Amino acid sequence: VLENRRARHDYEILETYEAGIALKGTEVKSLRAGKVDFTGSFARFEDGELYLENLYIAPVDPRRKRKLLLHKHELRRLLGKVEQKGLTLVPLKIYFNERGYAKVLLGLARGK
Ligand SMILES: [K+]
Repeated sequence: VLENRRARHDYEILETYEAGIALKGTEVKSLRAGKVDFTGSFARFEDGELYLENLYIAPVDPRRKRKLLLHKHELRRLLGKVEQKGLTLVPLKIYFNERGYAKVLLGLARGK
């Protein structure tokens, strides 16, 4: 389990959400090795899809924008809360579930 220690220590975390991550190439192997950097990463909607931006996965652009996969119920919870004054949707942790799906726990963060 890869954790964003900075987010937890410097921000107050409000609601959280879980999503899958669409990985490409060797990205999956790098994540298993724990070669990730959360610095400056955030999630934002673009053309009907939620994307995780600026997440670094050590060696394809190591910081390419990656599509997040949301189930309808989670999308419904999120819609309308992403763009709110002073809040940022940030990745809190990345892990793989039993079936091998890469997952990211997102949280609305407010300046602490
Ligand atoms: K800190």
